[PDB]
Amino acid sequence: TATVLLEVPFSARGDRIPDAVAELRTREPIRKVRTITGAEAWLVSSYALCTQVLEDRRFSMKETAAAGAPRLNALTVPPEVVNNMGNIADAGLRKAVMKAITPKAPGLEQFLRDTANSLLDNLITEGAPADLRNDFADPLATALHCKVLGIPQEDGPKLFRSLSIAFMSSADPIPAAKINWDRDIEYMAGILENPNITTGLMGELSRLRKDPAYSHVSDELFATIGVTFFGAGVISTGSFLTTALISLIQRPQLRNLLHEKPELIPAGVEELLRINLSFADGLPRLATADIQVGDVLVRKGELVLVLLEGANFDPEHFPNPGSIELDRPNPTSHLAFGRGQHFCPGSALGRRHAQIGIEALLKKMPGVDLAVPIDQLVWRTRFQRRIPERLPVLW
Ligand code: HEM
Ligand SMILES: O=C(NCc1ccncc1)c1cn(-c2ccccc2)nc1-c1ccncc1
Repeated sequence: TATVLLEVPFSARGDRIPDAVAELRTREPIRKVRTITGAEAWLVSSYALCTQVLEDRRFSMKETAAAGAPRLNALTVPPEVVNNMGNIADAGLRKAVMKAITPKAPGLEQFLRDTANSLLDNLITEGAPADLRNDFADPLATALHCKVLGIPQEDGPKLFRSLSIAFMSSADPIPAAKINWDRDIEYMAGILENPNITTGLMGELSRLRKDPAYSHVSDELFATIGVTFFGAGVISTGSFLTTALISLIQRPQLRNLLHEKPELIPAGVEELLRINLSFADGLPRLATADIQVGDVLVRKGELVLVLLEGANFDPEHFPNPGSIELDRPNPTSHLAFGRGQHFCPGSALGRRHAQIGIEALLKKMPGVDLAVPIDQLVWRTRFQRRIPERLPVLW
């Protein structure tokens, strides 16, 4: 019987990779698929071809926003914001933004530890079961990014609640995404006018905004940096930590090893990054030229999707790809933070968030385990991340 073109994404589950991925990688490491909008796209699933695409700027992020382009999903931001980092660089702000979001600031790591330990103490006092997403990982992500941005901790929860819509992966425009975007922009604009905001990213942007060398950088861009970096950082670190905790809980031998030898946690987090399924869709790019990728000539104007778990579970680059092995010779060569022009600017902060969160969890709850059968986790659909709605644990 005739069938329709293969549809992406394959599965919203973040606890297992579908067998189809390895089948595609072996047989058709670049092949045509249909996205949720009805558009056709090239899905790339081998390490070699994923890295080729991400290292060639003629596969353009900014052009994915063009009117009439084949789309992975609907925009939840204004089209100019797709080029956010390019706008930050053109404004002379890239070095200052990067420096502000490093985990190297004095007292930042101790703040993370204190916050993690307080969250865990509250869960222990309340008694099992505990929800490690809603009452540990996501609050830790939110508190971290309020600190990094320099904004009041009490404003975190409301900003966080915008994100279950802001990072939807939808076939159609989302009215609530515009409401939340506009409200979050007003908030960050007020922060830039708030005299008591003098630390972190927003404190630095506030100063530069009044410096004559930035006098024609737009107030809209300054506010956009705050919204985009809070939102991307919080959704990415919260979702990554949550699904890493699942992979750790399902490996009691590894859990016990990292509990016994916490100095191995950075290597453990790097493997947890490699095997992480938090990105629900391939990374989108639009070809600006005719470019050969494997056996396919991609034509100008076509959509390409870079499947991160295709690359990261490729046995030709990571032998025994499904096994967490702390002594690989190429441990940071995974694509969990992307590659090339748009490599994640928060990579160091995301690493340290997960490292400290796990260190604290294993000390407080060394017997941590799922409180429900793993198939009972509820995986969020039509979202740019894969996450369980709740993560119930005991200890
Ligand atoms: C474990 C945590 C994180 C993961 C797994 C992650 C993942 C990624 C990936 C894969 C990309 C590349 C997207 C592409 O090329 O299309 C990216 C870009 C980006 N990330 Fe992260 N990220 C994390 C944490 C953060 C944090 C903490 C921040 C900010 C505080 C952040 C802000 C951004 C921004 C703004 C971009 C866009 C860069 C550009 O367009 O050039 N991310 N991230
Ligand atoms: O969807 C978002 N990014 C993924 C994307 C993928 C392909 N094409 C466009 C965008 C996104 C959503 N928000 C947002 C935040 C608060 C309220 C409403 C929306 N911010 C961003 C964002 C973060 C960092 N850099 C740029 C954009």
